[PDB]
Amino acid sequence: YPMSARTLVTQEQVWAATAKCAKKIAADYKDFHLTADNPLYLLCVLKGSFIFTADLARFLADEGVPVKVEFICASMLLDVRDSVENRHIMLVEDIVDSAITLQYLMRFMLAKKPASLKTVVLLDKPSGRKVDVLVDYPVITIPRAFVIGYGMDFAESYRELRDICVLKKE
Amino acid sequence: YPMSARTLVTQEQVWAATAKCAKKIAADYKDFHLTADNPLYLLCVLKGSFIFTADLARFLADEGVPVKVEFICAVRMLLDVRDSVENRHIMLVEDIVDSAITLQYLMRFMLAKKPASLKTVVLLDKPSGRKVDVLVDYPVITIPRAFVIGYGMDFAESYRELRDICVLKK
Ligand SMILES: Nc1nc2c(ncn2[C@@H]2O[C@H](COP(=O)(O)O)[C@@H](O)[C@H]2O)c(=O)[nH]1
Ligand SMILES: Nc1nc2c(ncn2[C@@H]2O[C@H](COP(=O)(O)O)[C@@H](O)[C@H]2O)c(=O)[nH]1
Repeated sequence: YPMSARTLVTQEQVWAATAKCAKKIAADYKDFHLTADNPLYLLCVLKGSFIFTADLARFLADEGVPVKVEFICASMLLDVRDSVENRHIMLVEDIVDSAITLQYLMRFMLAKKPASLKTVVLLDKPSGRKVDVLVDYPVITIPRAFVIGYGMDFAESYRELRDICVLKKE
Repeated sequence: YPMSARTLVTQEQVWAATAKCAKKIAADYKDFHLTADNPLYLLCVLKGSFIFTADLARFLADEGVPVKVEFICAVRMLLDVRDSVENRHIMLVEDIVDSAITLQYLMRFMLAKKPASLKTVVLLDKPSGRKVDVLVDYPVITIPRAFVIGYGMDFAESYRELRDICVLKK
């Protein structure tokens, strides 16, 4: 990958951590009795979370967790199509840094009165925090650095790369 | 994988056919000398094509085809995307084309914005359903008009998470 100073996490490693996190989710939701009529709603935060969402959805299928998928866009612009009142919802994020974005989305989904709200994030950068939020499922915790790949971009480019890379200094 | 479904195509087989299509796309666009600044734009038609887009994007990366990604949900989010495609190379990405009313509607809408080029890639083409005449440039798989679920496609919003493409019987 020519623009990458270094591979931070390979595709294989992202998949192995996401599979384990999917088994955790399943275990945490077992007492909720989820079915097709009362599923886990994955709320995909566009653009960057689209790859993680596609792959996490399939790992959750491996664990028998029934899902429905919604697409949201703030940086609102695209809201849920399905009512999520009385539903179990999960915000799906690629990367959280200051958490200002996530905090807004959380507050905003909460006032739709869902049964529960949880957050899953592929890459958490907790040393970046400017506000205080609950990240229920931070799959991988990493230091501050600007990353690209696996849905995350630099100036709209590089979302297609399979591995997560730290962008070359320029 | 619900009781009323049968496997049409497995995840592995979708992946092999898409890798091959990505190779053909890379050869087709070779003389356009695509770069990060002048890339192939994938216009993901939500919701059903989200997984196909996440996977195809990564097969395009394997081929060195630089991409950028946009999402269509078919006023304001459609308008936005349309307003930025002038003299860009765009590819509409669809799960299934049947009557082609949808695809035609989306093609005309994008063409009005005058892209440098427009092509369409379609995971499952159902040419026997056609009500209008459109060019489908990259039909990955061709099928009769069955009802399909899985691999990002739903019934009543369920089953998008399944890894394989299944058909539901009558
Ligand atoms: N591509 C990329 N995006 C980042 C990175 N760190 C933060 N983000 C994105 O930047 C935005 C701001 O994040 P926030 O400060 O609110 O947590 C979010 O859309 C987030 O996903 C990064 O390292 N790489
Ligand atoms: N889930 C699912 N959607 C279908 C199927 N057949 C057509 N569609 C829906 O209808 C759209 C295409 O319709 P058209 O306008 O071409 O007749 C597809 O993008 C898809 O959303 C199918 O077998 N399964």
